[PDB]
Amino acid sequence: MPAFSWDTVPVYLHFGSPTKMTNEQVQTAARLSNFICLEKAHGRTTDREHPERIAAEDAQRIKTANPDAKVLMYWNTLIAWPFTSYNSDFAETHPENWTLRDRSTGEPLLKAMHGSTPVYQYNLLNPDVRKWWADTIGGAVNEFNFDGVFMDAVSQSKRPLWLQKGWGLDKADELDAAAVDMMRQTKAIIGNNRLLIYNGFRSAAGTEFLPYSDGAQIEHFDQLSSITKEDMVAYWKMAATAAKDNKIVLYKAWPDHDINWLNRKFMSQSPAKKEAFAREKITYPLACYLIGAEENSYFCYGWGYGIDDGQLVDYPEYRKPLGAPKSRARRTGWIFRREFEHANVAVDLENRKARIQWL
Repeated sequence: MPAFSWDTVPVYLHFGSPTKMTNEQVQTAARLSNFICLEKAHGRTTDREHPERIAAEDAQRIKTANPDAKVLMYWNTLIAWPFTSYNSDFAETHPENWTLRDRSTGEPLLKAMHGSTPVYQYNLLNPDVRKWWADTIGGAVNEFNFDGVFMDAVSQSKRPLWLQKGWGLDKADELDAAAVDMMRQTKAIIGNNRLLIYNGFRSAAGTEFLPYSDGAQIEHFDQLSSITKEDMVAYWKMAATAAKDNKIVLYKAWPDHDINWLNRKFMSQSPAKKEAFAREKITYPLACYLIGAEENSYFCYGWGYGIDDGQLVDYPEYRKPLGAPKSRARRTGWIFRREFEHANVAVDLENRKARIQWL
């Protein structure tokens, strides 16, 4: 478990840089956070053959600057992102039944094309694939001395199109059992001194995987598919349930609805303008996180997952004294309030207004 403290807002970072990080980037990440994940294509420009080695070197540099930092390696439940050497030419260098394929034609069902390189998807119903998956990421975690795995896309195998065209319409529950088997085999390799965090809670997955893992991410915290006050309350409920089991919950927050790396109008503004916007809009998502925050929960804030997408910004809210919560949040209508040793928090979910009173 990462060192957790209520002294200030617990910050989680989740980003990737195509090039090996600069000394300044490493230093900035290390002072902001004790809990970091490097993304799927980190270092792909610096070492296109073995970018996992660049992620490893940058993880070690971060921990040289912050010995308390835990750094997770990215790995995807379903998608063989062809960035690391492990997934290069995946469908071509393994048996036909290791790849997800159209049941009528036998041609691979792809997540995407990266340039001219196909992005294949694993046949999660093949036990040899599940073993290889756990052996591969577990081996990499141990070899490079990462502190755990960020297990992405735990439920994306159940997308209707893959069930109709690939798995068979009757496989959804078997796919859940496949994911569970994958986490169990991975935990057996990376151990209980390391972390398995899966993505994640979605108001199409929930807490059902927590018995086999160490925590989960809320990727759409007030964003995309989950943008209502009812979705917020549901996430707080899942997070409180997770906290009872001593599990980690990572909140990926966003400046406002539609403010993300896919919004072209926003992403075209100057870096100075984007940061100023994000600085001014952190109060509402941060307040929402504080309403439901429990021990071992973390806050991640930005408009994207690139290293320049707002996560390495020094937000003043991260250095003000917070202190332990005095009680769980209380509710009056759609107004939630909570007291911390050094702050009072209030959010109006119906009107999307919030106030953090720093004492």
